[PDB]
Amino acid sequence: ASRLYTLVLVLQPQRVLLGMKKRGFGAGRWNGFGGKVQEGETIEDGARRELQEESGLTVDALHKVGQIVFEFVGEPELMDVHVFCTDSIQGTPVESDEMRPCWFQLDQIPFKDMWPDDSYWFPLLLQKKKFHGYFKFQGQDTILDYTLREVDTV
Ligand SMILES: O=C1N=CCC(SCc2ccccc2Cl)=N1
Repeated sequence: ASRLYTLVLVLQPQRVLLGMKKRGFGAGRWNGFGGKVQEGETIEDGARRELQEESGLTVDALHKVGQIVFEFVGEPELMDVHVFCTDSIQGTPVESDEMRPCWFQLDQIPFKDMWPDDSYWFPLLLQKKKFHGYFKFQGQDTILDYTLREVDTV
């Protein structure tokens, strides 16, 4: 019914790393780094792997910060996205054919050029809160309905 994905935010005291996706689903928007979890891999190992594939960065400990389920009306599969944060990385962000990473000051997060749900949950992430969300979309621009609640255990 739902397929596992990961999303990783590199969030430091004064800045966050986002990646401008160049191709495929969400192309043209800034977001964290993530993708599909593989056969035989834990969700956390998938999150670590996707961060390196998409940003060139190495993370050790990842912290669970959220779960968000996406529904696209007309599409059978739900995306079950496991969201993680880290403040501690190694390497320099690398630009590839798939992704252009840029640091942003926290008061300059480019919400108009991000998926619209991010305006709801990113501010929770900035204040070190944890959350469970559901967003029902029509196409990629319209939130038909949503729920979002803070939790103590992701
Ligand atoms: O921020 C949002 N808002 C709605 C949909 C999405 S899907 C983009 C994505 C791609 C691969 C893995 C995880 C994610 Cl979140 N992201």
